[PDB]
Amino acid sequence: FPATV
Amino acid sequence: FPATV
Amino acid sequence: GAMGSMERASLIQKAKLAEQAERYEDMAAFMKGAVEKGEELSCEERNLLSVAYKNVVGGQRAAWRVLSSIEQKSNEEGSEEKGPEVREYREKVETELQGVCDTVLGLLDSHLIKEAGDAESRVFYLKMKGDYYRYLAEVATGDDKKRIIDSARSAYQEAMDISKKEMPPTNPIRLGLALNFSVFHYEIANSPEEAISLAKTTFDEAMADLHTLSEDSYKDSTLIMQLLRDNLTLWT
Amino acid sequence: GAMGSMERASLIQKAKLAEQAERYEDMAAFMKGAVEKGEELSCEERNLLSVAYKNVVGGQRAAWRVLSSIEQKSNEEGSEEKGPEVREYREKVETELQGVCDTVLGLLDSHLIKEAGDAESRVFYLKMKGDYYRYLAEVATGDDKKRIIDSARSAYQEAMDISKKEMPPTNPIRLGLALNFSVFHYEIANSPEEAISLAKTTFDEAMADLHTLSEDSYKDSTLIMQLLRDNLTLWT
Ligand SMILES: *CC(=O)N1CCC2(CC1)CN(C(=O)C1(Nc3ccc(Cl)cc3)CCOCC1)C2
Ligand SMILES: *CC(=O)N1CCC2(CC1)CN(C(=O)C1(Nc3ccc(Cl)cc3)CCOCC1)C2
Ligand SMILES: [Mg+2]
Ligand SMILES: [Mg+2]
Ligand SMILES: [Mg+2]
Ligand SMILES: [Mg+2]
Ligand SMILES: [Mg+2]
Ligand SMILES: [Mg+2]
Repeated sequence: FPATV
Repeated sequence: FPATV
Repeated sequence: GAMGSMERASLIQKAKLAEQAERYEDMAAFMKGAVEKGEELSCEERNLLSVAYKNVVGGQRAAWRVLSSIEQKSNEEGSEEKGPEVREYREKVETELQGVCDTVLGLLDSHLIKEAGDAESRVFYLKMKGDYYRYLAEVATGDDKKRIIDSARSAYQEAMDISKKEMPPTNPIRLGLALNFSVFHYEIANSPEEAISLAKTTFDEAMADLHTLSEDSYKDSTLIMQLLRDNLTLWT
Repeated sequence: GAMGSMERASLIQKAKLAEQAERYEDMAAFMKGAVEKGEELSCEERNLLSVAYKNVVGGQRAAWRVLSSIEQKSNEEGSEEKGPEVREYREKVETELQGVCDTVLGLLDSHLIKEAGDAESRVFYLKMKGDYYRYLAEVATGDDKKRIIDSARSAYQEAMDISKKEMPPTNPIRLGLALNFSVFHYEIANSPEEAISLAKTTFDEAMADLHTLSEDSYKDSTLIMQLLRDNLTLWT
């Protein structure tokens, strides 16, 4: 999955 | 801490 | 609410303890209590709120994906019928997830966003609104899926508009907003080109502004820039 | 109970799903529902029950230790007074932990142990009774601390007596019981010599019986033997 903050 | 199962 | 009798400062103190103990459900309940005192949140307090719910919903999303994958496998040709249990339990986790998202959105609507006038607070809360609508969108399959997606988009867009006007391109809130909106485009809106354009333009504009920063700000900004690069690498 | 309307087989199915999703609170609630159907548990079902509660209480113990350490630091000379919050939150976690232990002990007493006639089931349940009394002992500081310690000791001792009579020295249940009783001696009963003697004698008697085993049984036994060796290394 892609990076989120 | 020591191992327990 | 169960936290109504506890002092605001005590709730914040206990949220910090809960974080140290990796008790994120407790941390979230403490922060919900603190928000419901009705006073605005400081920057540190806003971050405690976000950390708590991000961790709770993050675990729920991971569980939901495990169960959804099992469910999808059960509906392939050749798969033996095992009854309603997989769907039921996926639904149970899904409902709990939606409950947490509705709780967060409720805090934002009553009344965090309307009282947030500074860019740092308003952008942060609008990003959170985008994020929790995005989590709702991940599990949505019905009549309202388009409206849920649009709610996420609208919140992210308002946050982006303010961030571009009011914050430098290296501001970590601006960067994290762009990171997450880019992921919205890729994963939710079926818009991988927009996702890639946003991540690249955000990275490049940040790069150009690093020269203005202290060592400590540089470290903060470059960490999130690396997340943008990581996504770009994944997508290209 | 909330699981009273769900089929036994569905509860077991959902416990397995919860395990895959790392949803151990759910897993425990499902298994509690299954036990409360009143039928004896198979070996696989006994292990599901144990895995679920071990993981729930394990997280609570880790959180309790973090908070207890903070509390102890607050009571050192020079430490600034911060009010009742650290004690209160440690107490909250402690009470929840004690609740889970009481739940498990309740299942064992009503009526898993009394119906367990085979060595494999009876030893397993008595080991669990020892384990959950040991977790109560870890947090006990009052009038009943000695009785709680003795309850753990008594359960472990009954389990050891049956295991020595009825099981080979390489049986994983016998080995895991000895491992945990040894830790009881070291950490709870202030008896490090007894802990070390038990771990060494258990290891050595198991070593001597490995020749009787298949490859797969050998792997099972030697894994737990390594845990005994690890503790011995820590303690000597
Ligand atoms: C006071 C305030 O606004 N915040 C949010 C930004 C933060 C300090 C507290 C810097 N920061 C981060 O750099 C990390 N998390 C994060 C960044 C950006 C947003 Cl919009 C939200 C969260 C970066 C990722 O690792 C955790 C810290 C928190
Ligand atoms: C059916 C039954 O009695 N059980 C318990 C023993 C087990 C299979 C299911 C083998 N086993 C293990 O080897 C591990 N856990 C464990 C061992 C011994 C006891 Cl008394 C309890 C648990 C060893 C540690 O890693 C997990 C498996 C489970
Ligand atoms: Mg007050
Ligand atoms: Mg649903
Ligand atoms: Mg644009
Ligand atoms: Mg039935
Ligand atoms: Mg107490
Ligand atoms: Mg002896």
